Amino acid sequence: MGGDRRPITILTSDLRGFTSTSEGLNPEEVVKVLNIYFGKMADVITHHGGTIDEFMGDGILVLFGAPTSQQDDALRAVACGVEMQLALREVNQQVTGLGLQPLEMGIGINTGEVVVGNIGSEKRTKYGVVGAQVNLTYRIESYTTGGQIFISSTTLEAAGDRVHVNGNRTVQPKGVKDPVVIWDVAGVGEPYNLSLAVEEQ
Amino acid sequence: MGGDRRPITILTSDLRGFTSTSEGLNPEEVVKVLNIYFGKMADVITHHGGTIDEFMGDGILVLFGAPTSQQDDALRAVACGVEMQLALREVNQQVTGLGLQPLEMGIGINTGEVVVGNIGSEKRTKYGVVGAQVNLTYRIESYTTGGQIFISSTTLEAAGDRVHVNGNRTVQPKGVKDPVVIWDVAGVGEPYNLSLA
Repeated sequence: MGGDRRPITILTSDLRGFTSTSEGLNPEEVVKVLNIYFGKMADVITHHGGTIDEFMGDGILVLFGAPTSQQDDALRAVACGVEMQLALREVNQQVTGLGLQPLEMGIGINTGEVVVGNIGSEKRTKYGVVGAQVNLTYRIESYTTGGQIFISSTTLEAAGDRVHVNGNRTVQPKGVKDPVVIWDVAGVGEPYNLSLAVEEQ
Repeated sequence: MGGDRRPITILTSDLRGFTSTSEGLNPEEVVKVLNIYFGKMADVITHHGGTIDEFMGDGILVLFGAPTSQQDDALRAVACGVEMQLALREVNQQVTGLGLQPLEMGIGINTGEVVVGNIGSEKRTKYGVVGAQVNLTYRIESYTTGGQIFISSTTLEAAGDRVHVNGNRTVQPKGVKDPVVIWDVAGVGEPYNLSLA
């Protein structure tokens, strides 16, 4: 980029304890499960116009607002989060019939000012993101258990009331100045109508 | 489509306090500083046969043992760490020559079995390393302050006597049940003869 500081919405996912239990698997099985997961997530991210910034062991870092931004960056991110979780049921049917146990995934989303641009060397430049707001997203993701999406207050305000919420948690990770409230996502309303649990008729 | 489980030495570095300091810089300055630092670190790493796995907003993952191994990767990893700290003095001449605060860097090194393989998308897939022992090296490094290299004892045992150590510390990082002993590296002996203070 050469360097810009701007509001974006950052999403990060991780596979709640797959690090640990992968130690039991043959190396081809670890790689296969991970490719099935990554391939499937990459489909949902792309459908929602996110930028896969990086694949990090069993984690994914995604940007909405960089290289290009829109008015609904935060909405698209939340909708992407919910559909990522729902796409995991599918990957879990496959992983499960490979004879392996299902994956569980946690997701954190934060919206804020970050530095974006091309970071790296000669033979290896990387489109990168730097700042406190990046780290806070990882930290938010950390409170999550399997199947959950936690989002900060700035992502909820930025996304709007089409984001449906079960409730909040107030946290303060190591070296954070004041507590942050994070929001437990249930689903997104019109025009997405994506839900983690079905509204029972 | 798959890969291999094998013992490798993994090195990770971090620009201590930089995320926080970057929040005061102009964005052209943040990118330039990263690029000066990565440019030179990549030089040092390449000179030592390290494989650069990833670059992060203030960070490097390096591997000694993937996709090519040999038995004293571990000493060469520690030597590389020592040269990285020393090379930071040149990046700082340029960084401070722009009137900008000097970087400090911490580094963690660990030796263990990981899974390595080709991983990610159906399209632009990178070379990846997975396992607890990757995460351990990031834990090890989180205890570092500017100018300091911390190594696991498996790394010190693989590398041997030519790693000179300032002293020991035993930590219990969360998640992992047993405490790891970590070593404060002062320098390395023949043939590198590189020292940190």
